[PDB]
Amino acid sequence: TDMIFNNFLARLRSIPLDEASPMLQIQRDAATIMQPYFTSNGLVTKALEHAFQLEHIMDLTRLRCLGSLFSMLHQACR
Amino acid sequence: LKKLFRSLAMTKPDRQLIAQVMLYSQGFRTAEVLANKIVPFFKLCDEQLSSQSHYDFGLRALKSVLVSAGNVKRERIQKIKREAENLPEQEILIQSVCETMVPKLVAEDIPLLFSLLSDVFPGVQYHRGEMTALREELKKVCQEMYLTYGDGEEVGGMWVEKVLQLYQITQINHGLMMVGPSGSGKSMAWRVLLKALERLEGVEGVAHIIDPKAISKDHLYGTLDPNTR
Amino acid sequence: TLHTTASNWLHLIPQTLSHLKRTENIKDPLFRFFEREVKMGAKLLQDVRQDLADVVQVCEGKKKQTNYLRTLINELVKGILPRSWSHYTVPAGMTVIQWVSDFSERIKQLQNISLAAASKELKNIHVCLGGLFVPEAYITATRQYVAQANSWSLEELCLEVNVSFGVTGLKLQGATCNNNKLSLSNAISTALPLTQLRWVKQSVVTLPVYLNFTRADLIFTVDFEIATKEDPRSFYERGVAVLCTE
Amino acid sequence: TEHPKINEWLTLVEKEMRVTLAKLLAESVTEVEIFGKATSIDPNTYITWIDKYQAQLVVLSAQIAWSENVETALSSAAPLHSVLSNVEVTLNVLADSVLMEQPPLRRRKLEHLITELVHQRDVTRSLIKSKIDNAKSFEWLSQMRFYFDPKQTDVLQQLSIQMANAKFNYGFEYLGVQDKLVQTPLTDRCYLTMTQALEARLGGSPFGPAGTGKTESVKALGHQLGRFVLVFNCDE
Ligand SMILES: Nc1ncnc2c1ncn2[C@@H]1O[C@H](COP(=O)(O)OP(=O)(O)OP(=O)(O)O)[C@@H](O)[C@H]1O
Ligand SMILES: Nc1ncnc2c1ncn2[C@@H]1O[C@H](COP(=O)(O)OP(=O)(O)O)[C@@H](O)[C@H]1O
Ligand SMILES: [Mg+2]
Ligand SMILES: [Mg+2]
Repeated sequence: TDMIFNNFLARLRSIPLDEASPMLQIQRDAATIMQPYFTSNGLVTKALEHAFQLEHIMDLTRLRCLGSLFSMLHQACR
Repeated sequence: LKKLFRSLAMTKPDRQLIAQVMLYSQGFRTAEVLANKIVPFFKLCDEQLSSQSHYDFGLRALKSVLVSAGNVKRERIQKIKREAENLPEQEILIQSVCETMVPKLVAEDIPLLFSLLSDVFPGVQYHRGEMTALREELKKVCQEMYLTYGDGEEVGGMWVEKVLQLYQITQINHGLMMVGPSGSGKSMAWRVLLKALERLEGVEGVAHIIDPKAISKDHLYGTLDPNTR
Repeated sequence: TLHTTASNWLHLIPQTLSHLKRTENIKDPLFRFFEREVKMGAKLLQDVRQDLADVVQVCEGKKKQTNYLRTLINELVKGILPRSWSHYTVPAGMTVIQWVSDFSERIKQLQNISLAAASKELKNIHVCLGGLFVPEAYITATRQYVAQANSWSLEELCLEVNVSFGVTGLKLQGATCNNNKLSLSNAISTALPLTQLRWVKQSVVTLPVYLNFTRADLIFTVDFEIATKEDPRSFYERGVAVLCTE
Repeated sequence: TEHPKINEWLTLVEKEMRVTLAKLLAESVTEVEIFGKATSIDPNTYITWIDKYQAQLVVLSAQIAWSENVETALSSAAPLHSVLSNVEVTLNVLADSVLMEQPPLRRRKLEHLITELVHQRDVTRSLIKSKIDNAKSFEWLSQMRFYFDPKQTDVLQQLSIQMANAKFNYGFEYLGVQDKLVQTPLTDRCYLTMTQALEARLGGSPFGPAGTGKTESVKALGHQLGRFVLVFNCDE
């Protein structure tokens, strides 16, 4: 999960959302402020570990949860 | 049809005789001892390891192990002649068994396999490594496409080790299955392996990705028209 | 309604299935086989108890039916063994009652195994054979344990059976033994009180040991002494054999 | 140069490779008889012979020499011990040669010869263990025995492959190096059953679980008889 967090943070710091730039600078600042929560255990990993025993409708997969999270954070930067 | 064919029941092949004669033909001073230690070893691993759907320890696996053992013995002989006579044949078989069985094993079965190896071959040991150029190219590609690289005990250590095991399987094998739960790094693993092999050996890599269940079998292999052949 | 009767039998069922201890660092082959077998038995027990509790809640209580629960209830009412629980060999499709009885006996045996392991002492525990998930693995672990204990070769060990680890639940078929001497009998099956499995490096009638009456799953092979007037060809023609469960 | 039709000159090529393999096998088995008349053999001239002939030809010539020698011994236990000692010293020189470093093609030929000579050694040891006097005993008739007749007017019909009540002719198809199979007793039983079925002009249907040796034993029998074996992967 920290590997996936590192991939998301790297792809946020580089490759700006528009297909240096002000948007890239905003992405870098957002990654800098979200780094402490993603790194180590932090909020996200403990949240996942608790949410695995909560009952869901569809079977829960950590990559589905993190894909939702990453898309929502890209929307926050936008 | 049944009266037009003569049936023979093949269920139990002499694995011990097969291994002994084949190791003797490959060239091994202790061929009989190696066979008598390698066939009951596969029998032991058949039961005492955990039961999985992707596990197999049959005659195909045994023959793959023996052929790879002959190949690595020949390459070690070439290396020593570069730098013969008495050679660690038990270490050669251990290297072949590890290189062929270890990637297949679940994480809870590697200590069991190594305990069985220490039981059968006392002076066995192991030697894994010496892939520095491929490791450096893997690190370069992983840094290129926003992936994390590990040294074995770092964060990406298990993933990089599995990539190297995949490379070994591609080298000494014919067809491959990357079995794992959804989100285990299989696609990234083989993609960075293909790119790193392209960077090392210069030969361009082409990958065709086919989903066999998104199309019918007739669209996957082909059809014969019933009217005209 | 069939639901009330199903709920009554359903409440009757799990009184023979309560809990299993999961029991873990030893290189003994016997302990290794026993720990993998007890972990798979604990997983099976948890699955079965969860299924039974789910059907109890859905029938004698308030719970919406799912597709899995509908399939399970249909299989339970039909009386066929559900495929979700058949994780070991069952003789020719036994009924749910027989399967539950056999499973409860196996769980009692595993509880005894866990008690003995907690107290190694696993060398001298008298252990059955039909109640094990994989008796072939038990015999292989037997051979490995004796080979490691005496420190000679595993591939050159013969088996001598005297009526050394205690195996119970075995039953002959068509013959009986009188002081390690087989005798032809007209009885269907004669029980075996005590069997020990000694290992020696190097007219004897050799017999199969099947898993059940189906004679489809051969486990291992025993050797016995013949009576003075009987014949090994007569034994082979009559098809005398040993079963792990009868 | 005359430029016939492509199928015509391909048919000529096929017939030419068949007669070429027949002539090469004839001169090869002459060389093997010359070599194996003596007890001790020279590794240098043996290795030159290995490099001289093709892989299927050297394997089959060794088979012919062993079969003829053991049949001569059975016709007449001293000569049977002599042929066992000859097989054993051939195993010794083969083992020395494979322990020494060889080019890959020679190494493959040596591996095939070692497998075949191990099978011959085991059969001759069993034939010693049983008390066999005459050559008509079924304990010898069961084995696959090879007969070479140099007086045959046809080069393609010079070799006759025999089993227990089964006469076969070598197809003389160029097979490459292939891969010899370790002669399991199960493989010998398969050879007996399949040759009985072929003598009865039936088919052959080995069956069993996967990874047992069915397809490979069928292909090995086909390559032993020198036929072109095509494996078809059937489906619906
Ligand atoms: N070394 C790595 N470092 C960082 N992130 C990684 C690494 N390897 C994989 N990932 C991330 O893991 C995600 C999972 O995708 P991946 O292609 O690895 O899945 P998979 O194993 O092929 O799964 P599936 O069976 O669902 O196809 C990728 O999108 C990527 O972001
Ligand atoms: N007598 C033998 N000697 C050497 N190898 C053998 C022998 N019999 C089987 N094998 C090996 O065992 C494997 C079995 O595969 P195969 O026989 O093709 O599968 P199947 O017959 O079940 O379709 C093959 O790789 C083959 O090389
Ligand atoms: Mg993928
Ligand atoms: Mg096949």
